[PDB]
Amino acid sequence: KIVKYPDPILRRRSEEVTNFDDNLKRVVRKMFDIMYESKGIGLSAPQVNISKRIIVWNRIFINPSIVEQSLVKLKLIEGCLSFPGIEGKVERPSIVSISYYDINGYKHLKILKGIHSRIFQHEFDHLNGTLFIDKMTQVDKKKVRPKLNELIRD
Ligand SMILES: CCCC[C@@H](CNNC[C@H](CCCC)C(=O)N[C@@H](CCCCN)C(=O)Nc1ccccc1)C(=O)N[C@@H](CCCCN)C(=O)Nc1ccccc1
Ligand SMILES: CCCC[C@H](CN(O)C=O)C(=O)O
Ligand SMILES: [Co+2]
Repeated sequence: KIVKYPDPILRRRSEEVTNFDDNLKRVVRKMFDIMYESKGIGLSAPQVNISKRIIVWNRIFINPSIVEQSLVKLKLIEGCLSFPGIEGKVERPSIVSISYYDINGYKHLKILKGIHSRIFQHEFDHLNGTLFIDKMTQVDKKKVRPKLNELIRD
């Protein structure tokens, strides 16, 4: 199961992974399993109730950072596994420059674009307690407000 807004776990700052061992491997496999089951394109650890800096998608990014971006930004409609039935436009840089660690603890530097850039940014935010509604266009926010209220109500 995936945790839903407005659960407060989603609002915490996830903690850096320090042990790149067997627990980590198990946690990451669990994340993939849950992701495949939910037919998600990606998943962050907080969304399965683990407050650790881990993101996966269909590879693995541990303790990621985003450290630069294109001038070009665009709005794309996003959904989020933590917000059933909710969609809206989010403006983000087209291209981002990132760093992260792999399952063995080696550091990697990468530039992401297109779809990977988008997914990565959305998931990265989860690790910081930031949710896509926080960054949604004012118009789409309003359109989705009644539905957010209902999510809060249950
Ligand atoms: C209804 C207005 C659509 C406005 C469009 C704005 N610019 N879209 C450009 C993107 C290019 C991908 C960005 C890296 C595009 O061409 N999107 C296609 C779907 C691409 C599928 C990739 N597996 C799209 O929205 N096509 C479409 C077809 C028919 C009607 C409406 C839209 C947009 O935000 N599309 C959304 C999908 C909307 C789902 C339909 N209910 C989108 O591409 N979001 C998204 C992209 C990448 C990661 C996460 C989310
Ligand atoms: C725009 C990112 C989509 C990721 C979302 C899952 N999710 O909320 C990841 O954080 C999905 O697969 O639909
Ligand atoms: Co999400």
